[PDB]
Amino acid sequence: HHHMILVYSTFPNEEKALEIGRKLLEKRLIACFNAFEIRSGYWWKGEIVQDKEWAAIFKTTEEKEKELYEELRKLHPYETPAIFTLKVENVLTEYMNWLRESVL
Amino acid sequence: HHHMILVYSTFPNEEKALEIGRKLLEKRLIACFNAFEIRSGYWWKGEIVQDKEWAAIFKTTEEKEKELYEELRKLHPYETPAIFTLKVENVLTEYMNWLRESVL
Amino acid sequence: HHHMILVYSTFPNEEKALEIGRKLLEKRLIACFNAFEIRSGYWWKGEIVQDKEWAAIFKTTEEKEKELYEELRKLHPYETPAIFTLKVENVLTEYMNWLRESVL
Repeated sequence: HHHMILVYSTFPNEEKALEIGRKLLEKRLIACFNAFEIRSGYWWKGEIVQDKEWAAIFKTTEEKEKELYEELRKLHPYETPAIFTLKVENVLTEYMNWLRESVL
Repeated sequence: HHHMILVYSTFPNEEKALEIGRKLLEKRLIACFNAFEIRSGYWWKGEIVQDKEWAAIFKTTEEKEKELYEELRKLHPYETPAIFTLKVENVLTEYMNWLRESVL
Repeated sequence: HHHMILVYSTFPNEEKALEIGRKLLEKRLIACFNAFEIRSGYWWKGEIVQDKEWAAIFKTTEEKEKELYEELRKLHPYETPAIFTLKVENVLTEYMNWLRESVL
């Protein structure tokens, strides 16, 4: 009975990404984050902009999804941040056990 | 009623990845891209090769999926590019609203 | 009839990530890997730690999933590695054909 989720967001810089990751570990809402640098593009005020951001995947259980969204929402510098959940199909047994323990 | 998708592809270099991202924003087929550098490996002509590429995730709505595949297909330098769609489970409400508006 | 999967893991460094990718191509258990550098955070022995790792996505068919997990399990330096599978929804036809051929 795997119950893992993967939530993705982006952040304006490395420091903010890692700061939020750490706060989310402190609040036991995720078991792990993986962050990396990205280049981004989107419309902003009628122009296509290029930006430099940090992305993060947050690994946690379904049970924590609500609390995680609401905490990321409160911590997020962006007025409308990208926060979304990918579907996980299977997970190594030992790893799922460790995930669950890490967010209890 | 979330209707977001995530499409992934890889590109031979940073410039091509960003160039295509921008063209896809211009054609309103995606709301956002996030690109990053990757190392890759695969079989090519009977050998295992290591390569250096740029990956991109393209965020858009289901409604745009067909047009997006066909546009990436036409723009893609690779004869057989990796283009595939990940399933998104949930999405922050404000963000889904902005996604939809960005591709209208 | 797409039958592609995406399996994710993390590794202590670039060399190990690429070494395992290559061994997995040699054993024909994946068609392709894409690896990239990440910063990570998790609990370890009662503290929140920051780490520097390499992530990899491994692209393959459903048919190879079992063999892939068991091979990554045997090769993985971590005692409890993150190994999990994302659900793929659609895939470019030509690309799915190449995936299948690459792991036969």
